[PDB]
Amino acid sequence: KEKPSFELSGALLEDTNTFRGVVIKYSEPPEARIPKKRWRLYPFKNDEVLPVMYIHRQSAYLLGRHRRIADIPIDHPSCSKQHAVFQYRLVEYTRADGTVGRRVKPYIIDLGSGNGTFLNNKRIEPQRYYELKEKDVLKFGFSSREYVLLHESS
Amino acid sequence: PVALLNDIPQYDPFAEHRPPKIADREDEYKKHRRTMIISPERLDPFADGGKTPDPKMNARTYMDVMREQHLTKEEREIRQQLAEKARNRPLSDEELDAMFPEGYKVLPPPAGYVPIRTPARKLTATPTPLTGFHMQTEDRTMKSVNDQPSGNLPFLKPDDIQYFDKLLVDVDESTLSPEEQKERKIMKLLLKIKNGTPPMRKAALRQITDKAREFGAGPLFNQILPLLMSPTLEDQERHLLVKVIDRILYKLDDLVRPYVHKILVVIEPLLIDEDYYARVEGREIISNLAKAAGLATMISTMRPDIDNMDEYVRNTTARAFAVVASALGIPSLLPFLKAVCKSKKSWQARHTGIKIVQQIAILMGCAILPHLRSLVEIIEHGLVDEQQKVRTISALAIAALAEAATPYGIESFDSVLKPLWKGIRQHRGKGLAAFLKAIGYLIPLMDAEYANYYTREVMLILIREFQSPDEEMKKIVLKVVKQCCGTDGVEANYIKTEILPPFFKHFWQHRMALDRRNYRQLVDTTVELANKVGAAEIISRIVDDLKDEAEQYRKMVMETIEKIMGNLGAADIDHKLEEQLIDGILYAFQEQTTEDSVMLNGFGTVVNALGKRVKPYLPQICGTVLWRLNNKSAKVRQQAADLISRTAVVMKTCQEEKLMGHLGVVLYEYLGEEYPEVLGSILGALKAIVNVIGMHKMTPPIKDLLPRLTPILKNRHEKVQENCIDLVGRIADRGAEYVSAREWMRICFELLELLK
Amino acid sequence: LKRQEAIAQNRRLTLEDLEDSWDRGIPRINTLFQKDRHTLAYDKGWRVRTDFKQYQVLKQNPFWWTHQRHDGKLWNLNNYRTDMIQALGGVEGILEHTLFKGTYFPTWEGLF
Amino acid sequence: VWRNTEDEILKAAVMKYGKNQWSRIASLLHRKSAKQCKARWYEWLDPSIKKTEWSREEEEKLLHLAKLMPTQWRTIAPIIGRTAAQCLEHYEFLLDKAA
Amino acid sequence: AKHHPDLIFCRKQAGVAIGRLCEKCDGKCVICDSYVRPCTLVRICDECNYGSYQGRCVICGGPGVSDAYYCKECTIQEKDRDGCPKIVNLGSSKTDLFYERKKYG
Amino acid sequence: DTKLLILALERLKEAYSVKSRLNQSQREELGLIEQAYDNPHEALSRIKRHLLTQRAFKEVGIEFMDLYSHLVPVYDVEPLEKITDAYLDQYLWYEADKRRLFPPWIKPADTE
Amino acid sequence: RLPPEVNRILYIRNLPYKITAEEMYDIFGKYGPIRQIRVGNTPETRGTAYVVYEDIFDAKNACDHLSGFNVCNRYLVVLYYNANRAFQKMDTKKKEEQLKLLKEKYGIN
Amino acid sequence: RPRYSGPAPPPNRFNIWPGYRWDGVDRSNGFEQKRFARLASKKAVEELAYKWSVE
Amino acid sequence: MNPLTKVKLINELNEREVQLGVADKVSWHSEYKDSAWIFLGGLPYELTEGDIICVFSQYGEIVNINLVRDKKTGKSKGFCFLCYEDQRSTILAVDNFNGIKIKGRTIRVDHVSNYRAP
Amino acid sequence: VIALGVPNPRTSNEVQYDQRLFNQSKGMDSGFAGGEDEIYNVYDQAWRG
Amino acid sequence: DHNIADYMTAKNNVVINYKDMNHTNSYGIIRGLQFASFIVQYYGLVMDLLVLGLHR
Amino acid sequence: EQDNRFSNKQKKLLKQLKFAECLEKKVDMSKVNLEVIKPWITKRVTEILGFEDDVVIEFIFNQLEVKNPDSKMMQINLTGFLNGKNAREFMGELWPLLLSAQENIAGIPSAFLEL
Ligand SMILES: [Zn+2]
Ligand SMILES: [Zn+2]
Ligand SMILES: [Zn+2]
Repeated sequence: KEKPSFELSGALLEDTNTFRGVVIKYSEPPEARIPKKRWRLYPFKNDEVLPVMYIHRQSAYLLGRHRRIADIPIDHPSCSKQHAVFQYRLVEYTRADGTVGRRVKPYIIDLGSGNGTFLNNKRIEPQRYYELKEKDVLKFGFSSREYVLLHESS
Repeated sequence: PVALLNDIPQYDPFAEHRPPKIADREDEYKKHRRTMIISPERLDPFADGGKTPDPKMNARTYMDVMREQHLTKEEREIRQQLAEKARNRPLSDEELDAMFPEGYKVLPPPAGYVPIRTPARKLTATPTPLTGFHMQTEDRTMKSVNDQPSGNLPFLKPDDIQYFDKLLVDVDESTLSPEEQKERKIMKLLLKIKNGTPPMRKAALRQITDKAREFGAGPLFNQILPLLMSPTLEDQERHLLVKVIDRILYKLDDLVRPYVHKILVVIEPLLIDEDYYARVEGREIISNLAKAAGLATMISTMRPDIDNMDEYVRNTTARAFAVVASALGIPSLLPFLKAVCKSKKSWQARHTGIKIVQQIAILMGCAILPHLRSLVEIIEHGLVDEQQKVRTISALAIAALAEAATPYGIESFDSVLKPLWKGIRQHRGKGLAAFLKAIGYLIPLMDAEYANYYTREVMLILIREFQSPDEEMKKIVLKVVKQCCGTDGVEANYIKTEILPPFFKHFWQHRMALDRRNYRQLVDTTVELANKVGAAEIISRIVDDLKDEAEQYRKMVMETIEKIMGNLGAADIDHKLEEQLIDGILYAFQEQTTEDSVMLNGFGTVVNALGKRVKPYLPQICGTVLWRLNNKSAKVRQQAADLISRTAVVMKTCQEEKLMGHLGVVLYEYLGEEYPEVLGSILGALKAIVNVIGMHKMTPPIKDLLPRLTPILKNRHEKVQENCIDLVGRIADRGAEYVSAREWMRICFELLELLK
Repeated sequence: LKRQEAIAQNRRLTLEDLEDSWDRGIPRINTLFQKDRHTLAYDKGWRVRTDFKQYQVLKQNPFWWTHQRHDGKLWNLNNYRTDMIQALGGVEGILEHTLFKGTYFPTWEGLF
Repeated sequence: VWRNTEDEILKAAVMKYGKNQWSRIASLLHRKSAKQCKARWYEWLDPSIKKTEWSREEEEKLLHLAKLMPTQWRTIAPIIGRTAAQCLEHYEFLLDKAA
Repeated sequence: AKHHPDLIFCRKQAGVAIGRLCEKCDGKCVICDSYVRPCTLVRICDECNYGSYQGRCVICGGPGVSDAYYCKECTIQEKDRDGCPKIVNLGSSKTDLFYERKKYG
Repeated sequence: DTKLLILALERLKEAYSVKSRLNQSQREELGLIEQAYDNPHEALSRIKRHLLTQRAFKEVGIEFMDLYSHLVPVYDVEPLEKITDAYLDQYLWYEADKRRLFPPWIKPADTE
Repeated sequence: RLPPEVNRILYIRNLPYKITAEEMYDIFGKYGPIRQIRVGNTPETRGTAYVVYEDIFDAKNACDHLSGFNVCNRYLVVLYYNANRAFQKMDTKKKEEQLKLLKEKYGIN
Repeated sequence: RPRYSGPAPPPNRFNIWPGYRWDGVDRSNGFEQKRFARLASKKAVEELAYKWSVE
Repeated sequence: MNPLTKVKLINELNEREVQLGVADKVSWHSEYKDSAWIFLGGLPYELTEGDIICVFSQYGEIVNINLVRDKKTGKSKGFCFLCYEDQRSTILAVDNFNGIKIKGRTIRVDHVSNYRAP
Repeated sequence: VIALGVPNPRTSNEVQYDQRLFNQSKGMDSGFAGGEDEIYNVYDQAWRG
Repeated sequence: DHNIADYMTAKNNVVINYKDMNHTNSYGIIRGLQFASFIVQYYGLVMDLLVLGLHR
Repeated sequence: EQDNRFSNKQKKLLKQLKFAECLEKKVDMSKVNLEVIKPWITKRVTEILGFEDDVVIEFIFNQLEVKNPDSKMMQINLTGFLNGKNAREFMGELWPLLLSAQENIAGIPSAFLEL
């Protein structure tokens, strides 16, 4: 027997954030957006450069080890299945004349991945957004691969 | 900032005018109607007086059918199971060769492109990104491509392509050495049947009817049935194709034996569909196919559907079986039934058996009496079974039987009663509803003593359930009340005290009205209560709602009141009751958001039931009539005029000569109304008046009338033409002297052209 | 501006926000929200077609410069009728000049 | 399209009535319009329509012209004495046997 | 009737229930399809009067409004002895006209 | 395709606003509009076959309309060819605009 | 979100005669994995192609996108296939044995 | 009185606020918006047909 | 008849009411000005009151909820009763939620006349 | 830090408009009926309403 | 493209009727056809380039 | 019954059929016990159709019950489920077995007497 609770149950959560039988933990927040500046990801593996990925095209990008649902399968078994989410967010700013503006900004966020995401080789806080700036480097868990982020004029 | 205009806030607008496809009214329950595909050519057993079998023909026989079904079901269970440990499913190459037709060569182009194909899914999203002025060079390929067949050929829609595609290219008939392929080509006259002018249709239809046997079944059906499987079938196209399939069925008599199961797999949906004429068609043609192909063929062919998993086909099968049993006579098919109902493998078989019996009774009706005993024996074994659905459906069967075999046959049911009366006390929810429907129908078949005891028993439970909210609960109790508490052998005040208060409290609600059937059912049940108890009480209960707003509600109440006084007559009512009655009538009349014959007839019948006791109310009747007659019209004018029509009898016999001459001349004034729908009703009134107040007393002296009439004859509109002609004839026949030879001969040559 | 504001709220902007504007502006701001906005996105050169209409349609058209659709309706004359009646003397004064009181409809409101 | 019966009635009607009142004429046959009668007569029926195959010289002229005055068939067809329909289809035919 | 040869009659044993015609069809004989000299009444098969069909126009299928009769001829040649003349096929005409209706308007 | 075609059709079906009297060709054109309204892909097939094959057409009728100060011509084309031209014209303008053929200074423009 | 007539089976018309299956595998390749491709052979079918994706989603993407493609001076006709009938039996033998393999394989019953 | 605070509650006839712990996603048969759109379009055609009445 | 037909019933009823355009005061809902209890049926056997209240708060606050589970095995019987704060909210819920698909199971929603407090 | 595992509202930050704005007017021709001048098309509302 | 082009040009070459007179309009352009507007605006732009000169 | 445009496929098939040899000795069932016979039929068909088919079994049983079964009609009615030639066979082996049990005194057939 079980007493009737007032607590939750994944039902709605499951159906609403489910895909292909592999429920995704993360949702795009309303400021999902696509950029004007065309962002490119330059992969490297111990000074060996790998072909660039053009990731200006979607608002969200899933990185992990599960090739099915992930945008980018980072094949290091030290990578959890659903690992990190690249995300464009339209974040407000102040124009130098004081008038308020917003730019599509690229932000990476980790889903409590196992072994840690390294931003310029610092492990970042999970379930939290971190902006990516020009030339910056990324490393997930202890993978032997590293990445540098640029865009067209960068 | 034209960017703002470019940004469209929140697709082809021919949707207003293009005709509907049946893919729209569909639900998910019919959504199975297309996920069915045609099978491999099926083998006829009756070939060559019962020929001995040649092997290796790939012509499916019963053995292959049942084995194929076993593999299907088992494999489905295994799929469900391997799910528990862990349409998009990929396929096999044999699966593909079963998908594709012939004349196509398979290709992996390279082993490198097939390896590029290996990278295809690989990392498709990641890729390197993706003009100017340049003159052109003249070439002819665009001019060369053709998208419509050449000749006196109808336009070929963009979605009928994958069917009719052959007709696009051209090639000589002799070069079409596969003279069967020649046959196919000329058979694609089907397109002319489908789209084309009426003459194309007629000529094509004759062509195909008479060249039918020359063509033969195989080609015909292999090129018809894909059409009927089209999702984009509209209505016309469909009924046309069923027309043809019928006519060719009347020519090919036996040759269909291999093709029955295909024919059913497509026709069946017509059995369950909201169109009426579609049901009657599909039913009729299954009858004809059952008569054409021999019984044994039908039986052997559509057995394996009994057990089929998806309920859609189980249900539609049961209905089909009932039809064929009507065609070939029950006592033939009965043994097969007896087998099915007492099948033992799985209970779905039994359920479908019992369903068959239900549908028979429903369809054939009183043609059942000589077999009633055998049927009930067949079916009662489910009355007690521990499965729940079989019990419910069985009870519904019994009730259908009874409602067909009214008063008779009770000695055959006697065997089944006690299980009914057993289950009735101790069931809950659904089974209660069913068992109640059964005992309901049974009661009148009983004999006044047996039945009186049984009745007063059941009305106990019945009382208890008026307040149940469940829909079919309410409906079943409606029909039952009608029967039991509408029986000869019961008493006034018993009903009057214990039944009427809860009945009227609960059942008279606006939610009932908005439903379609409940409307009829409730009206009839109230009517029955009246024919038992006499009017005064019932009427006095529901009179006041005539002054409710809700229009369907007023409609129902007046239509009841009408039918009641149609039976009982107005002998009963006091003064004050009739006061409220009249007032409600007028009020309801004073709002007619639709043209509704109901309230009008209600009025007329109420009056001609009242007789002269109405006389006081006349002027307000007339005041209504007159203010209406002038009010901003469309409806309300011709409305009031019709009322006048039906009320003429009383509003003369009660001697309102001031009013009579009024109405006469007043109408006479309207004869210029430019709206025919009104002018007609005017003339109709005028006819009604004259038919009581004889010729020589009319205030518009007939001599004055008629010249006013002759010019209306040119009116060319149906209603005016008719009503005017009828009036003119009544006059020319009865009055007929107050006119000139000139008037006549004018009407003479004025009539001569009405025959259009 | 209001567009950017409803964005910063992520809230969708309602009819109150436009009630003032509903009919100002040279494209007649209410043209955004017609039923057909979408097809009329694919109509171009409607102005020059409206000119060259004079060579196919026989009668002469005084509104050749505009189109009621992509341009709204740039004038509104509901006041004019009111102020006329007002300066004619009001409905009573006017009716004095006619056969109204003759037919004796108990009131004029039913004038249809 | 036109059927030989309507065709004959046209011949007779024209030779009686003269080429100028097409209203009376088209009133005669049902499902025929005055514009259509005029067109058909000048296009096919009238005797002056020369109905034979193309000489070599006629095809020389045709080809040469349709090269000189692109797609203007109602301008050409008087110059070689056939209808726009004849000139048109027949130039199509020459072009197809060439390619 | 004599006009659409694709039509069928019940042709079982007559009974005691009289037959009725719609207001639309009314005024005619059922078989000789004339409009005159009604002599004798129609009687219909038990089934063809069972069920909702109490009081239906034999031909049009609609509401019973009046009685159905037999012309003097048909009763002189005794075509009036073939049991229910109830037409147990609806016929193409009603179907097709309704379908074209639903198409048009 | 259908967006354009409906635009063109509304344009044509405009002229017969009053719709009190009528003429033979006019009534024919009303019918043609309606039939094309039922089966778009029918009309679109016919249209494209026209643009592909026919290069010799019927004859147009002229007549002058009079403004008392200078007459102005007014033509009349056959109905089928009307419909086809209407479509082709919407199409040409839609593209030409999208691809910015007509530079800014060519100025019976859509915006003002 | 799919109109349920969409399928991994596409039907293609207006095909240039003797195109390279290489060329074509590329054309339909930018859209998704190709389960298989067949071209007509007889003069009637010569010039038409049934192309089968391995996914309904790449299928819909392609059919909606490349629809009306200009190849070799001609526009390409694409369509969804109505695989509404069959041409062979289902081979009870092979089906039965592969399923026996499955049942003894995962020890289900 | 913990009250809904999340992004955007769709409109209703009564325009009532969603509950304290509204899970915060729209699950609705859409019948609301259907009735709203039809509500506006009735007034639209009323105006359009009047314009004809005076003609 | 199986219950999904009883969802078809209520949806047909609503649309018919709009079809006749009948006024709200005579709308079939009007007969229950006296109840804030609405019946839910066809719930999947998994939903607990947390999820039910979360989802159905969409039109107001909930006064009470009673989810009939079988007491011996404690497990949900798949139907429940809900007391909203204000009749209007229940009208909205009956209109909008009758027919929504939760975990495949199309739930049916309705008024309740004489809610029985268990 | 963001709390995750919430049910996703498929919502954008871009401005939307509520259904009461749209469809407030329907029609595709100019209101001028092709320069028709017999017809009374001066105002657009009944003086009473 | 050349197919559209030949359509337009050929349509501008027709027989012009008035109660009894005829001729074939082979020089000018028929302002009255539904696409006379595009042709006129084109020919305009051409002569515009003549007046301005490509530079300006 | 109602229509004379479709041909009675009973008479038609009875004419054009190829029947078995001994199906003409009339047979009553009162002279016979059945539940002895049934398992023979059971196993026989279960072999012929290579699985179990409750409805076919009960079909033959119910065909057998009336005081006089028609071997022609039962031949036909089975022709659908069986191979058609297997029909005439199975008949050519049953019908005599009924003859045996009916000439018997107990009502039991001879081969099952030896068995
Ligand atoms: Zn007769
Ligand atoms: Zn009968
Ligand atoms: Zn009738």
